[PDB]
Amino acid sequence: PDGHEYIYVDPMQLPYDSRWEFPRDGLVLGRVLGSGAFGKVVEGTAYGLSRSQPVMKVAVKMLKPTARSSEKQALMSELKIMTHLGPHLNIVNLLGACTKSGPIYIIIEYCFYGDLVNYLHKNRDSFLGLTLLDLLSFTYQVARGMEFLASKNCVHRDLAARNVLLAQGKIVKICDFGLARDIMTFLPVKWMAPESIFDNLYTTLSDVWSYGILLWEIFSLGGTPYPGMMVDSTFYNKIKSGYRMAKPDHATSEVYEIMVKCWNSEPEKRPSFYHLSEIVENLLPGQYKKSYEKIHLDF
Ligand SMILES: CCN[C@@](C)(c1ccc(F)cc1)c1cnc(N2CCN(c3ncnn4cc(-c5cnn(C)c5)cc34)CC2)nc1
Repeated sequence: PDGHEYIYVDPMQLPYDSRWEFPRDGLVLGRVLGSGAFGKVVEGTAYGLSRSQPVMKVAVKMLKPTARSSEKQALMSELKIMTHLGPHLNIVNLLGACTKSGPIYIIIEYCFYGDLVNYLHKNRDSFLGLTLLDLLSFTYQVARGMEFLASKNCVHRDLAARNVLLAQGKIVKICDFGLARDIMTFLPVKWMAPESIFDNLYTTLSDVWSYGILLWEIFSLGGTPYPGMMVDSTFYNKIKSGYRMAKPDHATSEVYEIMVKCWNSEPEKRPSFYHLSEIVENLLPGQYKKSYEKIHLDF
């Protein structure tokens, strides 16, 4: 800090804009989309949330009655981050919330095709329909969305294929900001950088490590990272020594080269999400680049 005049703007301290508030009785709760020990996401129908769509399908993140304060305070914090983030094409964007007079409801875009893990398991036989160019489009859009998070000093801390969703028009959207921290329990260690596991250090650079693991998931068509390996003292010794995963079945040399850079042991030698977007842009048609900025512009 150059002087006392220059303050860090903490999103937790910022007031809640009531333009996000949506009446609880304009919301119909439908089938479960995801579930946990003390929380769940359900499908919903929102009446009067959008002028363009007076009756529009959405998804609703909510806690179970089993939840007990610790998860309740965090769900409120997850809402503060999403309100201060602003919108982006490749983020499941916040639509509204039910914060008054009862449990917290977070209302987000519904994504037609679901998570990338199950989406690729379905389309395995289609692969050799779903092409390799599709996987590169998924790879590129995640890099743009993480570039957006990093530009807002937002560390996702749980980037993976399960938290990447596919919406209408094959538009990739990153979801689940429950672990998201503004820079300065049970953990997804197989997606975590060594300095995260060992030194509790989470940066945008440790997201890049997780981006590498996500890349492996995509080009293994939904495979389990480090398959057959239990996470134990020997696993931590291999990760720390320098063990990496072998190239998956369908990735090219250029694509495996990206994972290798993402898994560099020195966090500062890993590439930026800006440079990662530039690299993947080469590996795609030029029609794609103009086709993306037109979608990004209209949004
Ligand atoms: C820490 C995380 N733990 C929790 C358990 C959590 C929850 C609430 C809490 F209060 C606390 C914790 C969690 C679990 N699961 C999600 N997911 C799932 C749902 N997913 C979707 N979002 C929007 N649309 N959408 C469409 C589909 C779909 C699927 N099949 N088909 C054809 C379509 C799936 C989605 C986004 C998020 N999130 C959170």
